[PDB]
Parts: sequence; structure tokens; C-alpha cells
Amino acid sequence: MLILTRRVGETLMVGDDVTVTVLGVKGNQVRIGVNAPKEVAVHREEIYQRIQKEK
Amino acid sequence: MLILTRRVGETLMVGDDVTVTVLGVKGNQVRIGVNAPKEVAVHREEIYQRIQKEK
Amino acid sequence: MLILTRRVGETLMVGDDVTVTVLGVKGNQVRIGVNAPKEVAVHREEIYQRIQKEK
Amino acid sequence: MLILTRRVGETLMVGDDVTVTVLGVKGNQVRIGVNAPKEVAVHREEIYQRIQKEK
RNA sequence: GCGUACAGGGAACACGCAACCCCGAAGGAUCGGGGAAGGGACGUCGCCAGGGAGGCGAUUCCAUCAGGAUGAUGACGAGGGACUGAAGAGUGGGCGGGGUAAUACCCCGCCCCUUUUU
Repeated sequence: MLILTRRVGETLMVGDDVTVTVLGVKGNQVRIGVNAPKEVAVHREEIYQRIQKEK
Repeated sequence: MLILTRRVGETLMVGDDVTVTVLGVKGNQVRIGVNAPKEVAVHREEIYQRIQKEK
Repeated sequence: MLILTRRVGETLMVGDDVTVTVLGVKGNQVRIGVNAPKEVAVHREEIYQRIQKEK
Repeated sequence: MLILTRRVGETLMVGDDVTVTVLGVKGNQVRIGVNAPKEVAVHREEIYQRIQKEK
């Protein structure tokens, strides 16, 4: 429900040092790196969490 | 600490109530947003966390 | 003498290593660029080249 | 940030180095000719970076 | 997003119109301003109806591997010193050769133009 249209990098910052940042882009592919801390669970919403649900 | 290379249309939700994905690309600009609930506070840069730091 | 080469964009001449690439397109001309220093002097199509050949 | 754009009919640079010309145009692909001093180290991004990593 | 054609001193913007936001005003008359950034929009871009609807196409390098690392691998051609090269397709303009009572039309070779293979 949101849209912000960043340019270089602006954090996420819900209060747990999770920060979105655009690193690189060419063509139609965006290097988007997130320096979230290690205690939170990061994942790709794909076949990974699909087989996590289908464990 | 940075995991990246998500193509247009793909999603990268970390496994919680985040729902982060790319919303298209206008060349050198990015379209990015979430449908995270308003209980957690997602914001842009220091231009919108200086209100969070009261400065 | 007149060495020729090929690009789809993002050219390179070693030795300079800072600004060798203006290789974009919008139909007729060059478009892409990020940064360039003042230590690499430039001259357009005889523009200021004539005045530096004069005085 | 000192990004230029000139005519694709012909091109030149400052006088201490004899420099690039322009020959072809095909979409994003482009033929580049340079009237360069052969002796000066000139290379593209193919193998020379790897052999400099070797050296 | 649509565009436009630049201007030179070194500038991802140069301008217009859309797009966006906010304000005011007279209740057959719908008018005018201001800006360039905000937020909790399950988005942007196109269409279909009875006795006051519910619907349909929709992400565009088919790359290809994954993982706590300002990740990687690639993308027709490597040396280069060349108005480079190798191909493929098509357009017509042509030049010839064969077919063709003849004309018209069919096939083959070469030059130029557009497009495809980082």
C-alpha cells in the first residue's frame, strides 16, 4: 500500500536497525542490499519459504 | 550482510509482516513499497527520522 | 594510427581510468555519464580549441 | 557532475593527446574509432585487468 | 510519461505539456491561483452493464547460480592500429547470367540501405 521512489538509499528503520538500500541497477535488475541485523530472520519470498512451509 | 539481485516483479519479504517487492523501474529510478501494517513504522531518510530524533 | 573498436556502451581507455565513457543513446546522440574531474581538461568540436590555438 | 554530450558527426579533445573519432551507429551498438598515439597504453575491459591482477 | 530542439564552458538537466499535492471562490457558473515532494493507496497503463452491477488482459535481458558477503557468472569475435571484421534476414535502386515466341514474371552472383548476433 506504499510507494516512496528512492534514488540512492534510504533506510527502512522500524526501530531494529533494518535498512533497505539500493546498491546498483542496470537494465531491469536492481541490486537491493539490506543490512538487517543477524538476530532477525531474512528470507526471499520464493521457493525457499515455499519448501519451509512444505517441510 | 547484504543479499540482493531481485528482478522486476519478484518479491523479497523476509518472512514476517513486511511484504517488500519492487513495483517497476523507470530507468534510473526505482519503485519500491510495502504493505506492512502501521503498527511498525517504515520511513524514508534522515529527512523523515529527524522528527523521530526530534531534531 | 587510426585504431578502431566496438562498443554497445561502457567503453574504456586505460591510463586515464576516470572519464573515458560517454556512451548512451536516445536515438542520435550520447547520453550516459556519472562523474568527471577538472584534472581531465576537455574541448568540444573546436569550441575553445580555436581560442587555445590562438591564445 | 561534469557530464557532456556532443555531436556524433565528429569529435576531438584537448591538444596534447590526439583522440577519438566516431564512425557507426546501430541502436545501442556503436563503432568507435580513435586516432590515438599507438605507444600510449590503451585497452578495453577484457583481459588486461586480469593480467594486472596477475602482475 | 509524452515530447522538443539545444546551448556552451566543463552542467542527470535546458524548457513545454501531462502526472502530483494544496488553497480560495460565487450554489445553471464550475472558475482561478500556488508550488515541487509527500505517505500506511493491497499501484500504474486499457475495456465490458438494468430496472440503481459484478467482471477481463497486468512487468516486460525466457539470463542463471544461490544466501547474514558495499555476492558471482554472463552476455558474435580475440589480438588491436583497420572509414575494422565475420555472418543472417529484408527493402527497393541497380548491374550482369540463365529460364522466358516475345512482354510480363521465376531463379543465381555482386554493390548500396534498414535490422539482428556483447
